Amino acid sequence: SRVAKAPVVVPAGVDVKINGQVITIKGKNGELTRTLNDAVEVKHADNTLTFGPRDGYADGWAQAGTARALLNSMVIGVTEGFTKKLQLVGVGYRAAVKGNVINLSLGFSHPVDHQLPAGITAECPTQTEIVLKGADKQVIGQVAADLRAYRRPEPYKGKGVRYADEVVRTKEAKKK
Amino acid sequence: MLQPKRTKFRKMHKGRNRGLAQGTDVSFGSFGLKAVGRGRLTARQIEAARRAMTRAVKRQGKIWIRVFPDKPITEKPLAVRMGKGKGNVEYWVALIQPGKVLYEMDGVPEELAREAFKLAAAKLPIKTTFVTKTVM
Amino acid sequence: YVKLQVAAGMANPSPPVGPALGQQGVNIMEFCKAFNAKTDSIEKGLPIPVVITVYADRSFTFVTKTPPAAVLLKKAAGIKSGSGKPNKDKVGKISRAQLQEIAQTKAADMTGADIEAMTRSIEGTARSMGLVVE
Amino acid sequence: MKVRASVKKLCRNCKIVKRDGVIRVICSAEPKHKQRQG
Amino acid sequence: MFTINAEVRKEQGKGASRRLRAANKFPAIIYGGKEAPLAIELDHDKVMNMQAKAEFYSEVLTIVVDGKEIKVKAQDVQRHPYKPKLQHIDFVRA
Amino acid sequence: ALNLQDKQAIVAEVSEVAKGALSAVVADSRGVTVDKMTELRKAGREAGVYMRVVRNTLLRRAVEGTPFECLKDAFVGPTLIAYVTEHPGAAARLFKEFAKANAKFEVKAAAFEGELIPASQIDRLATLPTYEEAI
RNA sequence: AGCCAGGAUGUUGGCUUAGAAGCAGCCAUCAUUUAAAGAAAGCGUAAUAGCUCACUGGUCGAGUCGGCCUGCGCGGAAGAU
RNA sequence: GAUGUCGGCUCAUCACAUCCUGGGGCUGAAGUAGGUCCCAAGGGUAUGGCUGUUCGCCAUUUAAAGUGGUACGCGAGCUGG
Ligand SMILES: [Mg+2]
Ligand SMILES: [Mg+2]
Ligand SMILES: [Mg+2]
Ligand SMILES: [Mg+2]
Ligand SMILES: [Mg+2]
Ligand SMILES: [Mg+2]
Ligand SMILES: [Mg+2]
Ligand SMILES: [Mg+2]
Ligand SMILES: [Mg+2]
Ligand SMILES: [Zn+2]
Repeated sequence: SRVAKAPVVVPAGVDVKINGQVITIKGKNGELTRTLNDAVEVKHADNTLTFGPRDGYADGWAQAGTARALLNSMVIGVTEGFTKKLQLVGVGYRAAVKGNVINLSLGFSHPVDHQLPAGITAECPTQTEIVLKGADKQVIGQVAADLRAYRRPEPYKGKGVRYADEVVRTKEAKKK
Repeated sequence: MLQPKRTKFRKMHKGRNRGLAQGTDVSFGSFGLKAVGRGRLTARQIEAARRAMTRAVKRQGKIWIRVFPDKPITEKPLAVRMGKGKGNVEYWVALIQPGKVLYEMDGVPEELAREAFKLAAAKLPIKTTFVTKTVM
Repeated sequence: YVKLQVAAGMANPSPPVGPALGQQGVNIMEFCKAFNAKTDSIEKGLPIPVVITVYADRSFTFVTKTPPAAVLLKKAAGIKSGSGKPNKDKVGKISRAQLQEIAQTKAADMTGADIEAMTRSIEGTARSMGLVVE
Repeated sequence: MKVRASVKKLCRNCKIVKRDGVIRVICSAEPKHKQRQG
Repeated sequence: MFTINAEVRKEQGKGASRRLRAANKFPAIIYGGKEAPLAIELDHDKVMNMQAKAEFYSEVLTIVVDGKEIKVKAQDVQRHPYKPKLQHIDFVRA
Repeated sequence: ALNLQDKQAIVAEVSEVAKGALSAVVADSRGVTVDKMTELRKAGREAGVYMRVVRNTLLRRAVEGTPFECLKDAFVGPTLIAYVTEHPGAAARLFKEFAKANAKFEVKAAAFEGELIPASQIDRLATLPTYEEAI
């Protein structure tokens, strides 16, 4: 509603293709496509995208808000781009990229090889740091969650795959 | 625990509990806890609630109990057949009709009386509402 | 960087100042004699507060502050220890002339603009320790 | 997880959420505060 | 100055009064003086918000019965046994 | 919470001290500890300067009654006023040393003679000496 | 609502304790500079530090907050061929 | 004008309020091991001493030695303490 009523500014060099409910947003960083919920009426006009409810649909404003939010991060995606930074904490924990595969040593018997999806790229500036880069905000978010999942930050020493912006609360072990 | 000091008779007919209450106004304090339901309050429930509200106000202010458990309740023990006389009195109840002001309070701020009454209400078998004193 | 309250002519024992400031990285014999050389003008039997400023090279510079408000009210009323339950138990008495004496000394550390502003700030320290204004 | 008929906010960081027809108390400050109505 | 709007009652009794309350209205009476008592009907929400103000029970109120204005004072109130509602009001001619 | 009575009181107090004073200084004070502020409040009361942080909407109201009605465009961002009631100058110099010594903030705009002074030309009320200098 | 900034001084309030410095407890709970800042709502330290809130200035720009009377739903809801 | 009673044997079948194994949240969960709760009924779930015993106590096992319903399952199937 307050989100839906806020227009998304499509910059110069960004192509917007609307075929009914299907929206393709082309830019310098890539091309993303989304199908908007039937309750959303998306209007182009000028250098902006405006979202609003469709008559006869109950949750129209809730839907238009989501649609807006999604198309804004799509525009930011195909331009600026997204960056997720993870950092490995604990003895022996190491990582490296070999093309589209993140090899991870995380205290297991077998090393973990994580295959990356289409659009997400990774590079290791250190043996203990992973930097993800992509256009789709959901996919970069998904991949960063899956990498964290291998060894979620333990609460006794903070060991494991953590987000760079992560506040890992630690606690003392039982007394005696 | 409330109970009559003496009684004309030991045992009482079951009776019925129809009608609306008498004594539906905050008549002594500033705040009251009114019954919205119909039912029997037992002397132990009356005490459980009185204890809960008293702790809550840290034994400051004044509390009134507008109900008295004057009805004797009998019960037949286990492994006893029907008949062979009316059972023995085991506990005492106060019949409650919708509208009865059960407890009154003053000498404490509204916010505290409300909390103290929330705590007492949890010990009672009938639905209650918070009530304030009125000008007529 | 640590804050402490050491005596006018006493600075060296282990229980009050010893491993409290020594754990950071401050010289135990250099500060103890440089503090008592400057606080020599300060009267005997009066705790004087001092703030320590330490750098990366273990070096130190200190600025001496005026005696505390709860400290000067004890010698003005004639008491060694305060009341366990303030405003419930009275332990002494201080006049309006004694209130302005503590305030004129504390003027270097006080936030107040006028004499009446600094005096009311000492009035509050007296009430919270059991001492009554008489 | 605490499963009970009466679910409430236990601190300021507690938040009441309804996930798939089930009232829940999700809390950012204390894991002990995590509740599901049931 | 409290102003109450009222209509004269076209009906009386248990049946008719219960019908009023079901219709978010309530019966009331105006009595006192040489004049005959006047059975009236009041809007529940309007009088309920008024009577919340302490002044309602002390001040002289005006009841507007079909154009005519009646100066009264709240004599007695019959409240609902447990809900924050009004059953009846006795207005005395002031 | 500030009521309207309270806001009308604050406009009155800063309208009275508007007429009386000679030189007024409007500056930013964001990201500065209270230790440094109580230190500029001591060096302000000494120099016969009135120091205050007033709501910019409430300032555009006290300043509408003339002559500071050109200090309007300086009521955007955090605003602190330095009203010199005793001897013109004092603050415009007290602030310049506080700004350079603390590095935080920039000092918005100054006012004297019922005229606007830009952020670059605040050297005019900074080089002015005493009253008390003509003898 | 979010985001920027501050959240000070006397003072480490007094008593107690090896220490209690808003933050084991007990008692008091004022006063100053103030835009505002409890002699302190929680976590943290051996005690300090450090992190945040109550409160207030800025930004933003139009609504926002939660009690009352009520209709219909939700959880509470485990059993044997 | 008759619906054979307790326990054992043999043979089972369902419920889940789960004893083990499986998944999972909190823990006053360092690990190992526990405590508590949620999901789950697929399979699996001692032999003996004493007593008619069911139970229970005891010995030694086991991943575990589940709780209940089935005319307190089962005598035109057996036993008869
Ligand atoms: Mg789910
Ligand atoms: Mg009838
Ligand atoms: Mg037969
Ligand atoms: Mg189950
Ligand atoms: Mg339990
Ligand atoms: Mg089974
Ligand atoms: Mg076992
Ligand atoms: Mg049988
Ligand atoms: Mg046979
Ligand atoms: Zn919580």
